[PDB]
Amino acid sequence: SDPVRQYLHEIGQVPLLTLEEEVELARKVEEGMEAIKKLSEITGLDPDLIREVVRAKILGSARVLDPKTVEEIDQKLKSLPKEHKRYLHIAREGEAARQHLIEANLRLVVSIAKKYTGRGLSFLDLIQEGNQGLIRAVEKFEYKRRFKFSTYATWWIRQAINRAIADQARTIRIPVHMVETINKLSRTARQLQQELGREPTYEEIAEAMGPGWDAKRVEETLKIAQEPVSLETPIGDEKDSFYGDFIPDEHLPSPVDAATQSLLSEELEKALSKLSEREAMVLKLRKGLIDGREHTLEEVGAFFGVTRERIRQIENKALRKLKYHESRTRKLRDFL
Amino acid sequence: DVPSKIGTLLDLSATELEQVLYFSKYIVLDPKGAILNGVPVEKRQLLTDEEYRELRYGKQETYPLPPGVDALVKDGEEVVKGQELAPGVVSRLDGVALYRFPRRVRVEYVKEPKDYRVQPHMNVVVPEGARVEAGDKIVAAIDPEEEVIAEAEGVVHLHEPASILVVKARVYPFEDDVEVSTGDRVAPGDVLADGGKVKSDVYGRVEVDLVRNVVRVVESYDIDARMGAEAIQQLLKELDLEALEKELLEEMKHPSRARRAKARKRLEVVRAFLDSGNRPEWMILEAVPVLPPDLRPMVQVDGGRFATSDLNDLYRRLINRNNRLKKLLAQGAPEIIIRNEKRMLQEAVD
DNA sequence: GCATCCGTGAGTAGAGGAAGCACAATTTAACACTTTTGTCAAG
DNA sequence: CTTGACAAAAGTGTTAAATTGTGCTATACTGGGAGCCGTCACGGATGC
Repeated sequence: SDPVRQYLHEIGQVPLLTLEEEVELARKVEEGMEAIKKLSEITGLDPDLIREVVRAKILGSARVLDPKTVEEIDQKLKSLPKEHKRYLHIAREGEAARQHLIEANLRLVVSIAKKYTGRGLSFLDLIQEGNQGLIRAVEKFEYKRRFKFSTYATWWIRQAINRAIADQARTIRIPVHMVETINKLSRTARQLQQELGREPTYEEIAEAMGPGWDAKRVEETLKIAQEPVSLETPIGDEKDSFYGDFIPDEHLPSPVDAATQSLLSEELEKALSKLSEREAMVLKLRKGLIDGREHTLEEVGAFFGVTRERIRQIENKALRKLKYHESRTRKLRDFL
Repeated sequence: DVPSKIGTLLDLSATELEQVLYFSKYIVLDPKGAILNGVPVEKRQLLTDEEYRELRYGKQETYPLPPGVDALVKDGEEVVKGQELAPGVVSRLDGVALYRFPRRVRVEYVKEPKDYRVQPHMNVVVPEGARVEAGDKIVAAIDPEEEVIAEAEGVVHLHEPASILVVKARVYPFEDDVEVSTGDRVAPGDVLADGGKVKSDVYGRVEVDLVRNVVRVVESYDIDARMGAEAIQQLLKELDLEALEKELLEEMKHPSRARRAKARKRLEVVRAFLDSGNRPEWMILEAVPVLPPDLRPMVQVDGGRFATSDLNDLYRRLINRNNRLKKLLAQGAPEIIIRNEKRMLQEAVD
């Protein structure tokens, strides 16, 4: 039932490494990485391609590039003479060592991840994001420096967890640099609050933040940092009323607005009948009543074969006739 | 939904279905000639985590020696269950004994038992009982200032191992290049090295030791057992509904009332699938539909605040976990990390 | 025969309700300049 | 209905400055934390 307890039971089956065990695996991984590079130089293949082929054999057939070419490339590696076959064995043992080194340090990420709960991600999500940092640390670790593994891996495990919080904890994503500004702004207001005995104003916050900050910038940053509210949140004690029941829809036109649009079109059509055949047709093209989009004076000219300036005077004349009829009927002013 | 439609078709209990779906037990899809506890393994058999590793990887255990004391067992000696390796601890299984980290190396020069102390940052490069010519490295080190080299020719002896590893395998000495590499799987009769001179006699995983220039085959099988909904989907695709219907009709003639009632309930689900034209494997999702955005809106209220529906947060969780699983698979992550991600993905869909 | 699991329980109305930093990639805004498009005066 | 204009509104590179995306940090650190009974009562269906 409990996924957290199942994971803790599984990682407890891998015993912690000793100092001698830790050093040997790190040396094998470092030597294994070096042997793959030489093989690519000798064989003329892509180093990233060789590592995948070596990694696939170690992991076995239980993992879903097509396998038809994996086995063919493996024959190429094995067809080298003994002088070159040693690099293949060193590469194989290195990848096996890398798998063992990762699995033995799964308790380290758990102890770190427990200090980041309550910040928008679940405990199992923090653990899986910290496991990615542990994988990166194995790649970059150097055992010549005589430092222990947990000294270096702790930097990479914390970074992965912290970055994942800044990228997944908000419905409306906020960039990493802006997230850091919001966190710094909250620390400052907390310190001033315990010093002034009351909530600070935006002018005190801006002065403590430093140069480049005024009260207007403080208010805009606080407005950005607001999280949306759920449509399904209840109000009251009884559970039959929710936020979404009080929010009108303002995108679809109302029945009243749909009817006045059609009433206006019908009255506009009857006015245009008083015009001539071309005077009305030119007016509709220019205003965009037929296709929905207006057409240039030249575009109307090309439709009828006439010049640009001809359209301007005939289009203007039709307007004068419409204004003259309009003043004698007052059937069109209410729609305005 | 009781009773489960998947469980009825596959003849699986409710508790057995939960153990496979949520990554708690394996199910066998291809035994590959594996024997467990002297009993051959059959299909549709549920394996625990300990059982699966024993079949797939083999038996081995490491016994930590107390500091200072010396092992009574030579390196590469076959031992038996109950045989005491150290004066304080005993072996719990039979197999080959191996030295892990010899703290002191003793060389018998030819002219002379000199003793060298080995640090955790130093590794021995020569095997036990090796005739090492003058100038050849005996113990390697990070800094050549502390490195130990051979003053004269002699035989190297290893002493004071940190721990003893006992593994059930077969050891094949060789002289020329080997035909296999670490991580390969072999069957009896397969060539190992020396152009067919050395051949394996048992199934197992092969690892090649370059210091001891021997080949070890850890006794294990290439068994096909899987967990999760991907294993359940495999079983549902192989069902022959016509063949299952004829078997259930024969059980319908049993004298027992209980047998006839159980066969009727299984037949009702089978009949529904045959007549409708649906496929049983469509009950496992491969692509998840997404609701249109206007039915799960994100709207700005009159005051400037935003309002959103719960479905958006449930979709975001699934997408985040789906993307992380892809990156973990491309990085060659270990099976413990991968299994955790897959269990989280199933729960996100639920 | 009994232990375990699962879905069901009237209607309308109201009225409150916690890291930094360095640096590379990418997006945006500013600014000119070229081209297109109306007006005006003829005619 | 057609020419010559005429400035204007709009379109088109060019570029510096905001803005955003990403990698990295070497003393040693290696299995969570909140719950916590007027626990609702009764019928139906399933599995022993």
